[PDB]
Amino acid sequence: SMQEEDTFRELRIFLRNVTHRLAIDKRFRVFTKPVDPDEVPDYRTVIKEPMDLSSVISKIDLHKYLTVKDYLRDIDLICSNALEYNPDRDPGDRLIRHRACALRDTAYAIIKEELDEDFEQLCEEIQESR
Repeated sequence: SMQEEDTFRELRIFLRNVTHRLAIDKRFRVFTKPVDPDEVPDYRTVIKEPMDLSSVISKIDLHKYLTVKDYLRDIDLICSNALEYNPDRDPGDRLIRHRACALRDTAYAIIKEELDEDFEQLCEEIQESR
């Protein structure tokens, strides 16, 4: 349907705008790019599914998100990976964990404020029809 394609275009516009807000926030700079495997060689041994905001943007543009919940699962993963990899008492680890939690809380708060519930339901019903 043209109506269905329009819906997913509106979704991608919305997700890009949310992700941009997160990516320009100074607190979340550490989450904007993939962890560099030459810099942190053990990261991909600990973290099975890396995720970062540049990868999220690429997924939006490659039509990988058909619902808001699918997007939020990747926000969850950015947060959970950070908590898993940086668990220690050290202030540097505590700072990363605080920022990871703030990233997730901020994303959910933006979506709660701005997402029309019938729009997400429509995205879900289209997704479930294909």
